[PDB]
Amino acid sequence: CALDPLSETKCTLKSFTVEKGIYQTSNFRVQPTESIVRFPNITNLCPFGEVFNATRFASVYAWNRKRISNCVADYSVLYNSASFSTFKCYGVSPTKLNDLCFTNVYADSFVIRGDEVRQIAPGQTGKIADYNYKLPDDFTGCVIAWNSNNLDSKVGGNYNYLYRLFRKSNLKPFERDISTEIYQAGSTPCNGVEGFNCYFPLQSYGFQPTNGVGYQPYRVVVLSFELLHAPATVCGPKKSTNLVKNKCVNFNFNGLTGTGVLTESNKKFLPFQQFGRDIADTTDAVRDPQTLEILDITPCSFGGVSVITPGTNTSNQVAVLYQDVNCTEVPVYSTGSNVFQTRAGCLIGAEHVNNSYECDIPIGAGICASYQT
Amino acid sequence: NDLCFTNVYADSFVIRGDEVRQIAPGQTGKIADYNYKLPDDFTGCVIA
Amino acid sequence: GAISSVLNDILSRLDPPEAEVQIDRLITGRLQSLQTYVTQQLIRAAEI
Amino acid sequence: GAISSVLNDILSRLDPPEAEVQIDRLITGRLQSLQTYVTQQLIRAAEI
Amino acid sequence: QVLTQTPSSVSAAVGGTVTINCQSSQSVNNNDLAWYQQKPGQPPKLLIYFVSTLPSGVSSRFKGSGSGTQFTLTISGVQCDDAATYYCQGGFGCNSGDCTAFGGGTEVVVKR
Amino acid sequence: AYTNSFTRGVYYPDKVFRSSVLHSTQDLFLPFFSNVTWFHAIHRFDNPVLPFNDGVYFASTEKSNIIRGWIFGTTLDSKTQSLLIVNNATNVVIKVCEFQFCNDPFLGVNCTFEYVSFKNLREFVFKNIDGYFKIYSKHTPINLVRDLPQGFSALEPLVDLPIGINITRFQTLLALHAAYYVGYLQPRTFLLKYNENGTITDAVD
Amino acid sequence: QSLEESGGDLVKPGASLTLTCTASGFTFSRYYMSWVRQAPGKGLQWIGCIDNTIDTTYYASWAKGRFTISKTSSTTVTLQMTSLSAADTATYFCARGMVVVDLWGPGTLVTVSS
Ligand SMILES: *[C@@H]1O[C@H](CO)[C@@H](O)[C@H](O)[C@H]1NC(C)=O
Ligand SMILES: *[C@@H]1O[C@H](CO)[C@@H](O)[C@H](O)[C@H]1NC(C)=O
Ligand SMILES: *[C@@H]1O[C@H](CO)[C@@H](O)[C@H](O)[C@H]1NC(C)=O
Ligand SMILES: *[C@@H]1O[C@H](CO)[C@@H](O)[C@H](O)[C@H]1NC(C)=O
Ligand SMILES: *[C@@H]1O[C@H](CO)[C@@H](O)[C@H](O)[C@H]1NC(C)=O
Ligand SMILES: *[C@@H]1O[C@H](CO)[C@@H](O)[C@H](O)[C@H]1NC(C)=O
Ligand SMILES: *[C@@H]1O[C@H](CO)[C@@H](O)[C@H](O)[C@H]1NC(C)=O
Repeated sequence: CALDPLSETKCTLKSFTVEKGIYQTSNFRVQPTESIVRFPNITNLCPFGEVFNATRFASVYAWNRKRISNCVADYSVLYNSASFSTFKCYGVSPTKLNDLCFTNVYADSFVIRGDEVRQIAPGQTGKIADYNYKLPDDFTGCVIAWNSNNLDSKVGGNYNYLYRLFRKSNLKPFERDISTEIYQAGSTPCNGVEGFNCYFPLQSYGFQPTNGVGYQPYRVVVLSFELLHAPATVCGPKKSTNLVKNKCVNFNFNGLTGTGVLTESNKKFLPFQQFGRDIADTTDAVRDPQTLEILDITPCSFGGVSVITPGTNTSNQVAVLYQDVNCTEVPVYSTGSNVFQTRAGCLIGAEHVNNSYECDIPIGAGICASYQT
Repeated sequence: NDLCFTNVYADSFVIRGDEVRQIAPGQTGKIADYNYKLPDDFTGCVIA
Repeated sequence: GAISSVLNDILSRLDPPEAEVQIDRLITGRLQSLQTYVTQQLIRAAEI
Repeated sequence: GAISSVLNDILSRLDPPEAEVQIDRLITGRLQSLQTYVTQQLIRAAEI
Repeated sequence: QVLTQTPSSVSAAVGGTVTINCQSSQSVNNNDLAWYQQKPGQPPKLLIYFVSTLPSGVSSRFKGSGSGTQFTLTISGVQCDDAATYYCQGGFGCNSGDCTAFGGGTEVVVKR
Repeated sequence: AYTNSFTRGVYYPDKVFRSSVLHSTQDLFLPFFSNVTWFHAIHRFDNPVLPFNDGVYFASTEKSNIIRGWIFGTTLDSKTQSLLIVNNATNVVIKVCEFQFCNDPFLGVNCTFEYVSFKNLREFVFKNIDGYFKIYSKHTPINLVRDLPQGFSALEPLVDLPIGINITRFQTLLALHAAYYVGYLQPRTFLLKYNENGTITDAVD
Repeated sequence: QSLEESGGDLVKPGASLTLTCTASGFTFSRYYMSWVRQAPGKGLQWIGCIDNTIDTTYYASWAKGRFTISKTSSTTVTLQMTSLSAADTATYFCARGMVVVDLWGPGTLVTVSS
């Protein structure tokens, strides 16, 4: 199937004999030549360590929240460590977080008990999920839970952290309620402090070291990320390499992680705008982080490949046609002696004739090729 | 008022004041262990 | 219904365990869109 | 393939995540039905 | 998996400070060492857990040091009522070296 | 006294550059052709407290820069943490500390976060979305002293400081030894018209 | 909060025996539990433990397959023994907790003799 263009035409046609004509066999896309990675240069070391290693984190209802910016996003060091019993990131995977790099990070920590770890997840129902903290049904982030018996739990009752046993309504995602106001049920007659069907919504948690796994201190830190439209300030420990211009390349500009060729851009970006887009919402520009310049991401050259041959009954000689590609970037065919260029594309294997004849194999753009002495 | 059940059983008896906690599920005592024992999976309301 | 509408944010940042299903959802949607486009274009080409 | 054909009945009896997934199945089915309707109408309108 | 109580026997005075060494063959799981004082004829009572954290309702005389493989207990003083064998309860990353283990006894005598 | 804000109040929804693109964005903007509260500061005349209501469009035209600060808090009277803005010649001051202020606080001629950065019309839009306090600006010159003229100058974002404190009330600071307009934002879809340079030359609501 | 054991008696070697510790004031569905033995002239050693989700799997290596632990109801947990030997004579305490324990029962001795 890939010995030569005639073999490819035979395979695609599913026949050992190929009639005279032009048959599309494959698509020729110029493969990337190298890899380039650019983002802000070693801005600062991230305090991610202080998120998990801090002495204390707040309760479930009044959960703390730290914001990560001007950081190095060293993620997989946390994944590799075996101390983290639960690391089921729902929106993403923790082994590839260093590859990408995001606009901002929220590292909010709240200690729930044991089996209630599964209660926090996109689209879950329970006590914590309804009354203390609900994660959005469309969640893109990690959940980093581990046993924390050695510090949080204490004998005789660890009542530091609390939770809302009764709430009048459900919880909107990422909403923190610290009202702690007495709630009435049934006929709601308790306008005072204490009354029938009237009790404090916050009953203290109980953690004892003599407790089972399902009812154990399980400290949880759930990182959250947002899609990259604004410039990204937290990006992982990746090696930055020199960019290339006018050369097709795999690029990772601030997490774009796409392929293409970077021509010079005559469009002027206003200083606040970072990224670019086309009429049809595809990336068509990018501001390189290190050097604040604009370089249009025109796509890597591609186009159909058509084998232009007479019948196998006539001859086994073929002439390929790289459609819509300038002949310079074709080599990235064995018969390189003669190369022709036309609006249809690089026509390799056929030699131009100044004379004109009736069309036999229609190439396109008003030129037709035939097999002739 | 928003839940439905196949059947409901009403069990009436007389106990003194301090024996009310015995009728509470997951409790021990003379009344709970020898007079009227309740399942730990009890789904209902106790009235006194 | 996929977490992202760009391939690269799915292929990166996800492990195949769930990247398979996310990519499958996106493939189904885009194949439905392309099928709609080619059917509409076939009707329009019959008209033309 | 959904739980029920009535959207309101899916909204009830279901917590919102399962509501999302079952309603997504129902939207896929009804959108397929509507695409079939508009495609058959495009073909029948080409015939007319 | 067996934890060695070195020395097996310890002698100390009322006003004399008490130290003991409990070595674990393998690393413990996230600082899960415990210590219990076993008076004769009765099950042991908790005195120190998670190496150094003090339970509620115990005297302020037991302090623990060490982590990983080596750990130690230090008691400031004895009121003659702490004559009991101490067992260092070694929690392990379970399914490796059993699931948890108990060491040998270490009773403290007071000379009067 | 009220006023008719013709078209102004349109800003760049996001830092994405689009060239010759009519990108319709649904976002909390200023509705077109809406009545606006007119306020006075000369002559006496003082400044009252106005609600926030998911964003306020503040357009103050000044000669000697009488406007000197902003207040954004649910209580803004030392009861709870409240955003505090003071614009000074030396630098720009943004605090969150609790301060007690009178009903008419005049200027002579715990803190959680901090930041340091009629020919004149300084347009501004303050909004709180996703816990983000976004500030925009525009300093286009105007030659009509009576009222803001017809036209369109877009607003460029300045600072995206994530305060994290809910804002429901709004107050302005002045100087004593000068009108200002206050609008409101509500969810309305628009159709921004981008230019070849990358500026939104026109828009329709 | 108290625990009490039962089932200690003289039994010939090679015969099965049932032990049981009962919880008073609390149910064996929140607080961790453990099963331990102490020979009269030998150190203390643990055998089995189960609470909350199925946790019976954790057993002593020397215990092997002749040791099983199961909770018949919420407040009582029973212990089943097989292949009794003279080296199995010890005092049986119902521990409360895997790595940390609060209080145990008085302890019922199970001597094995023929
Ligand atoms: C390092 O980082 C700074 C960040 O401002 C960047 O501008 C600069 O080019 C980088 N310099 C070197 C020597 O890598
Ligand atoms: C906490 O500190 C320890 C010190 O040994 C270190 O190994 C660990 O990585 C730190 N944790 C985090 C999350 O940085
Ligand atoms: C097959 O090739 C021969 C070459 O001589 C040509 O003359 C002939 O017309 C071809 N057959 C058909 C059916 O076109
Ligand atoms: C490259 O070929 C294309 C047609 O494929 C043509 O438009 C273009 O001018 C060529 N470039 C040069 C530099 O001749
Ligand atoms: C064909 O004519 C062109 C135009 O005059 C000339 O450049 C070329 O040399 C001629 N011959 C061939 C073989 O292309
Ligand atoms: C609001 O603005 C409209 C603009 O047409 C005006 O008719 C209306 O009277 C204004 N509301 C007032 C003055 O309260
Ligand atoms: C863009 O701005 C430049 C520089 O002020 C100006 O010359 C040009 O006319 C503007 N408009 C376009 C469409 O390029």
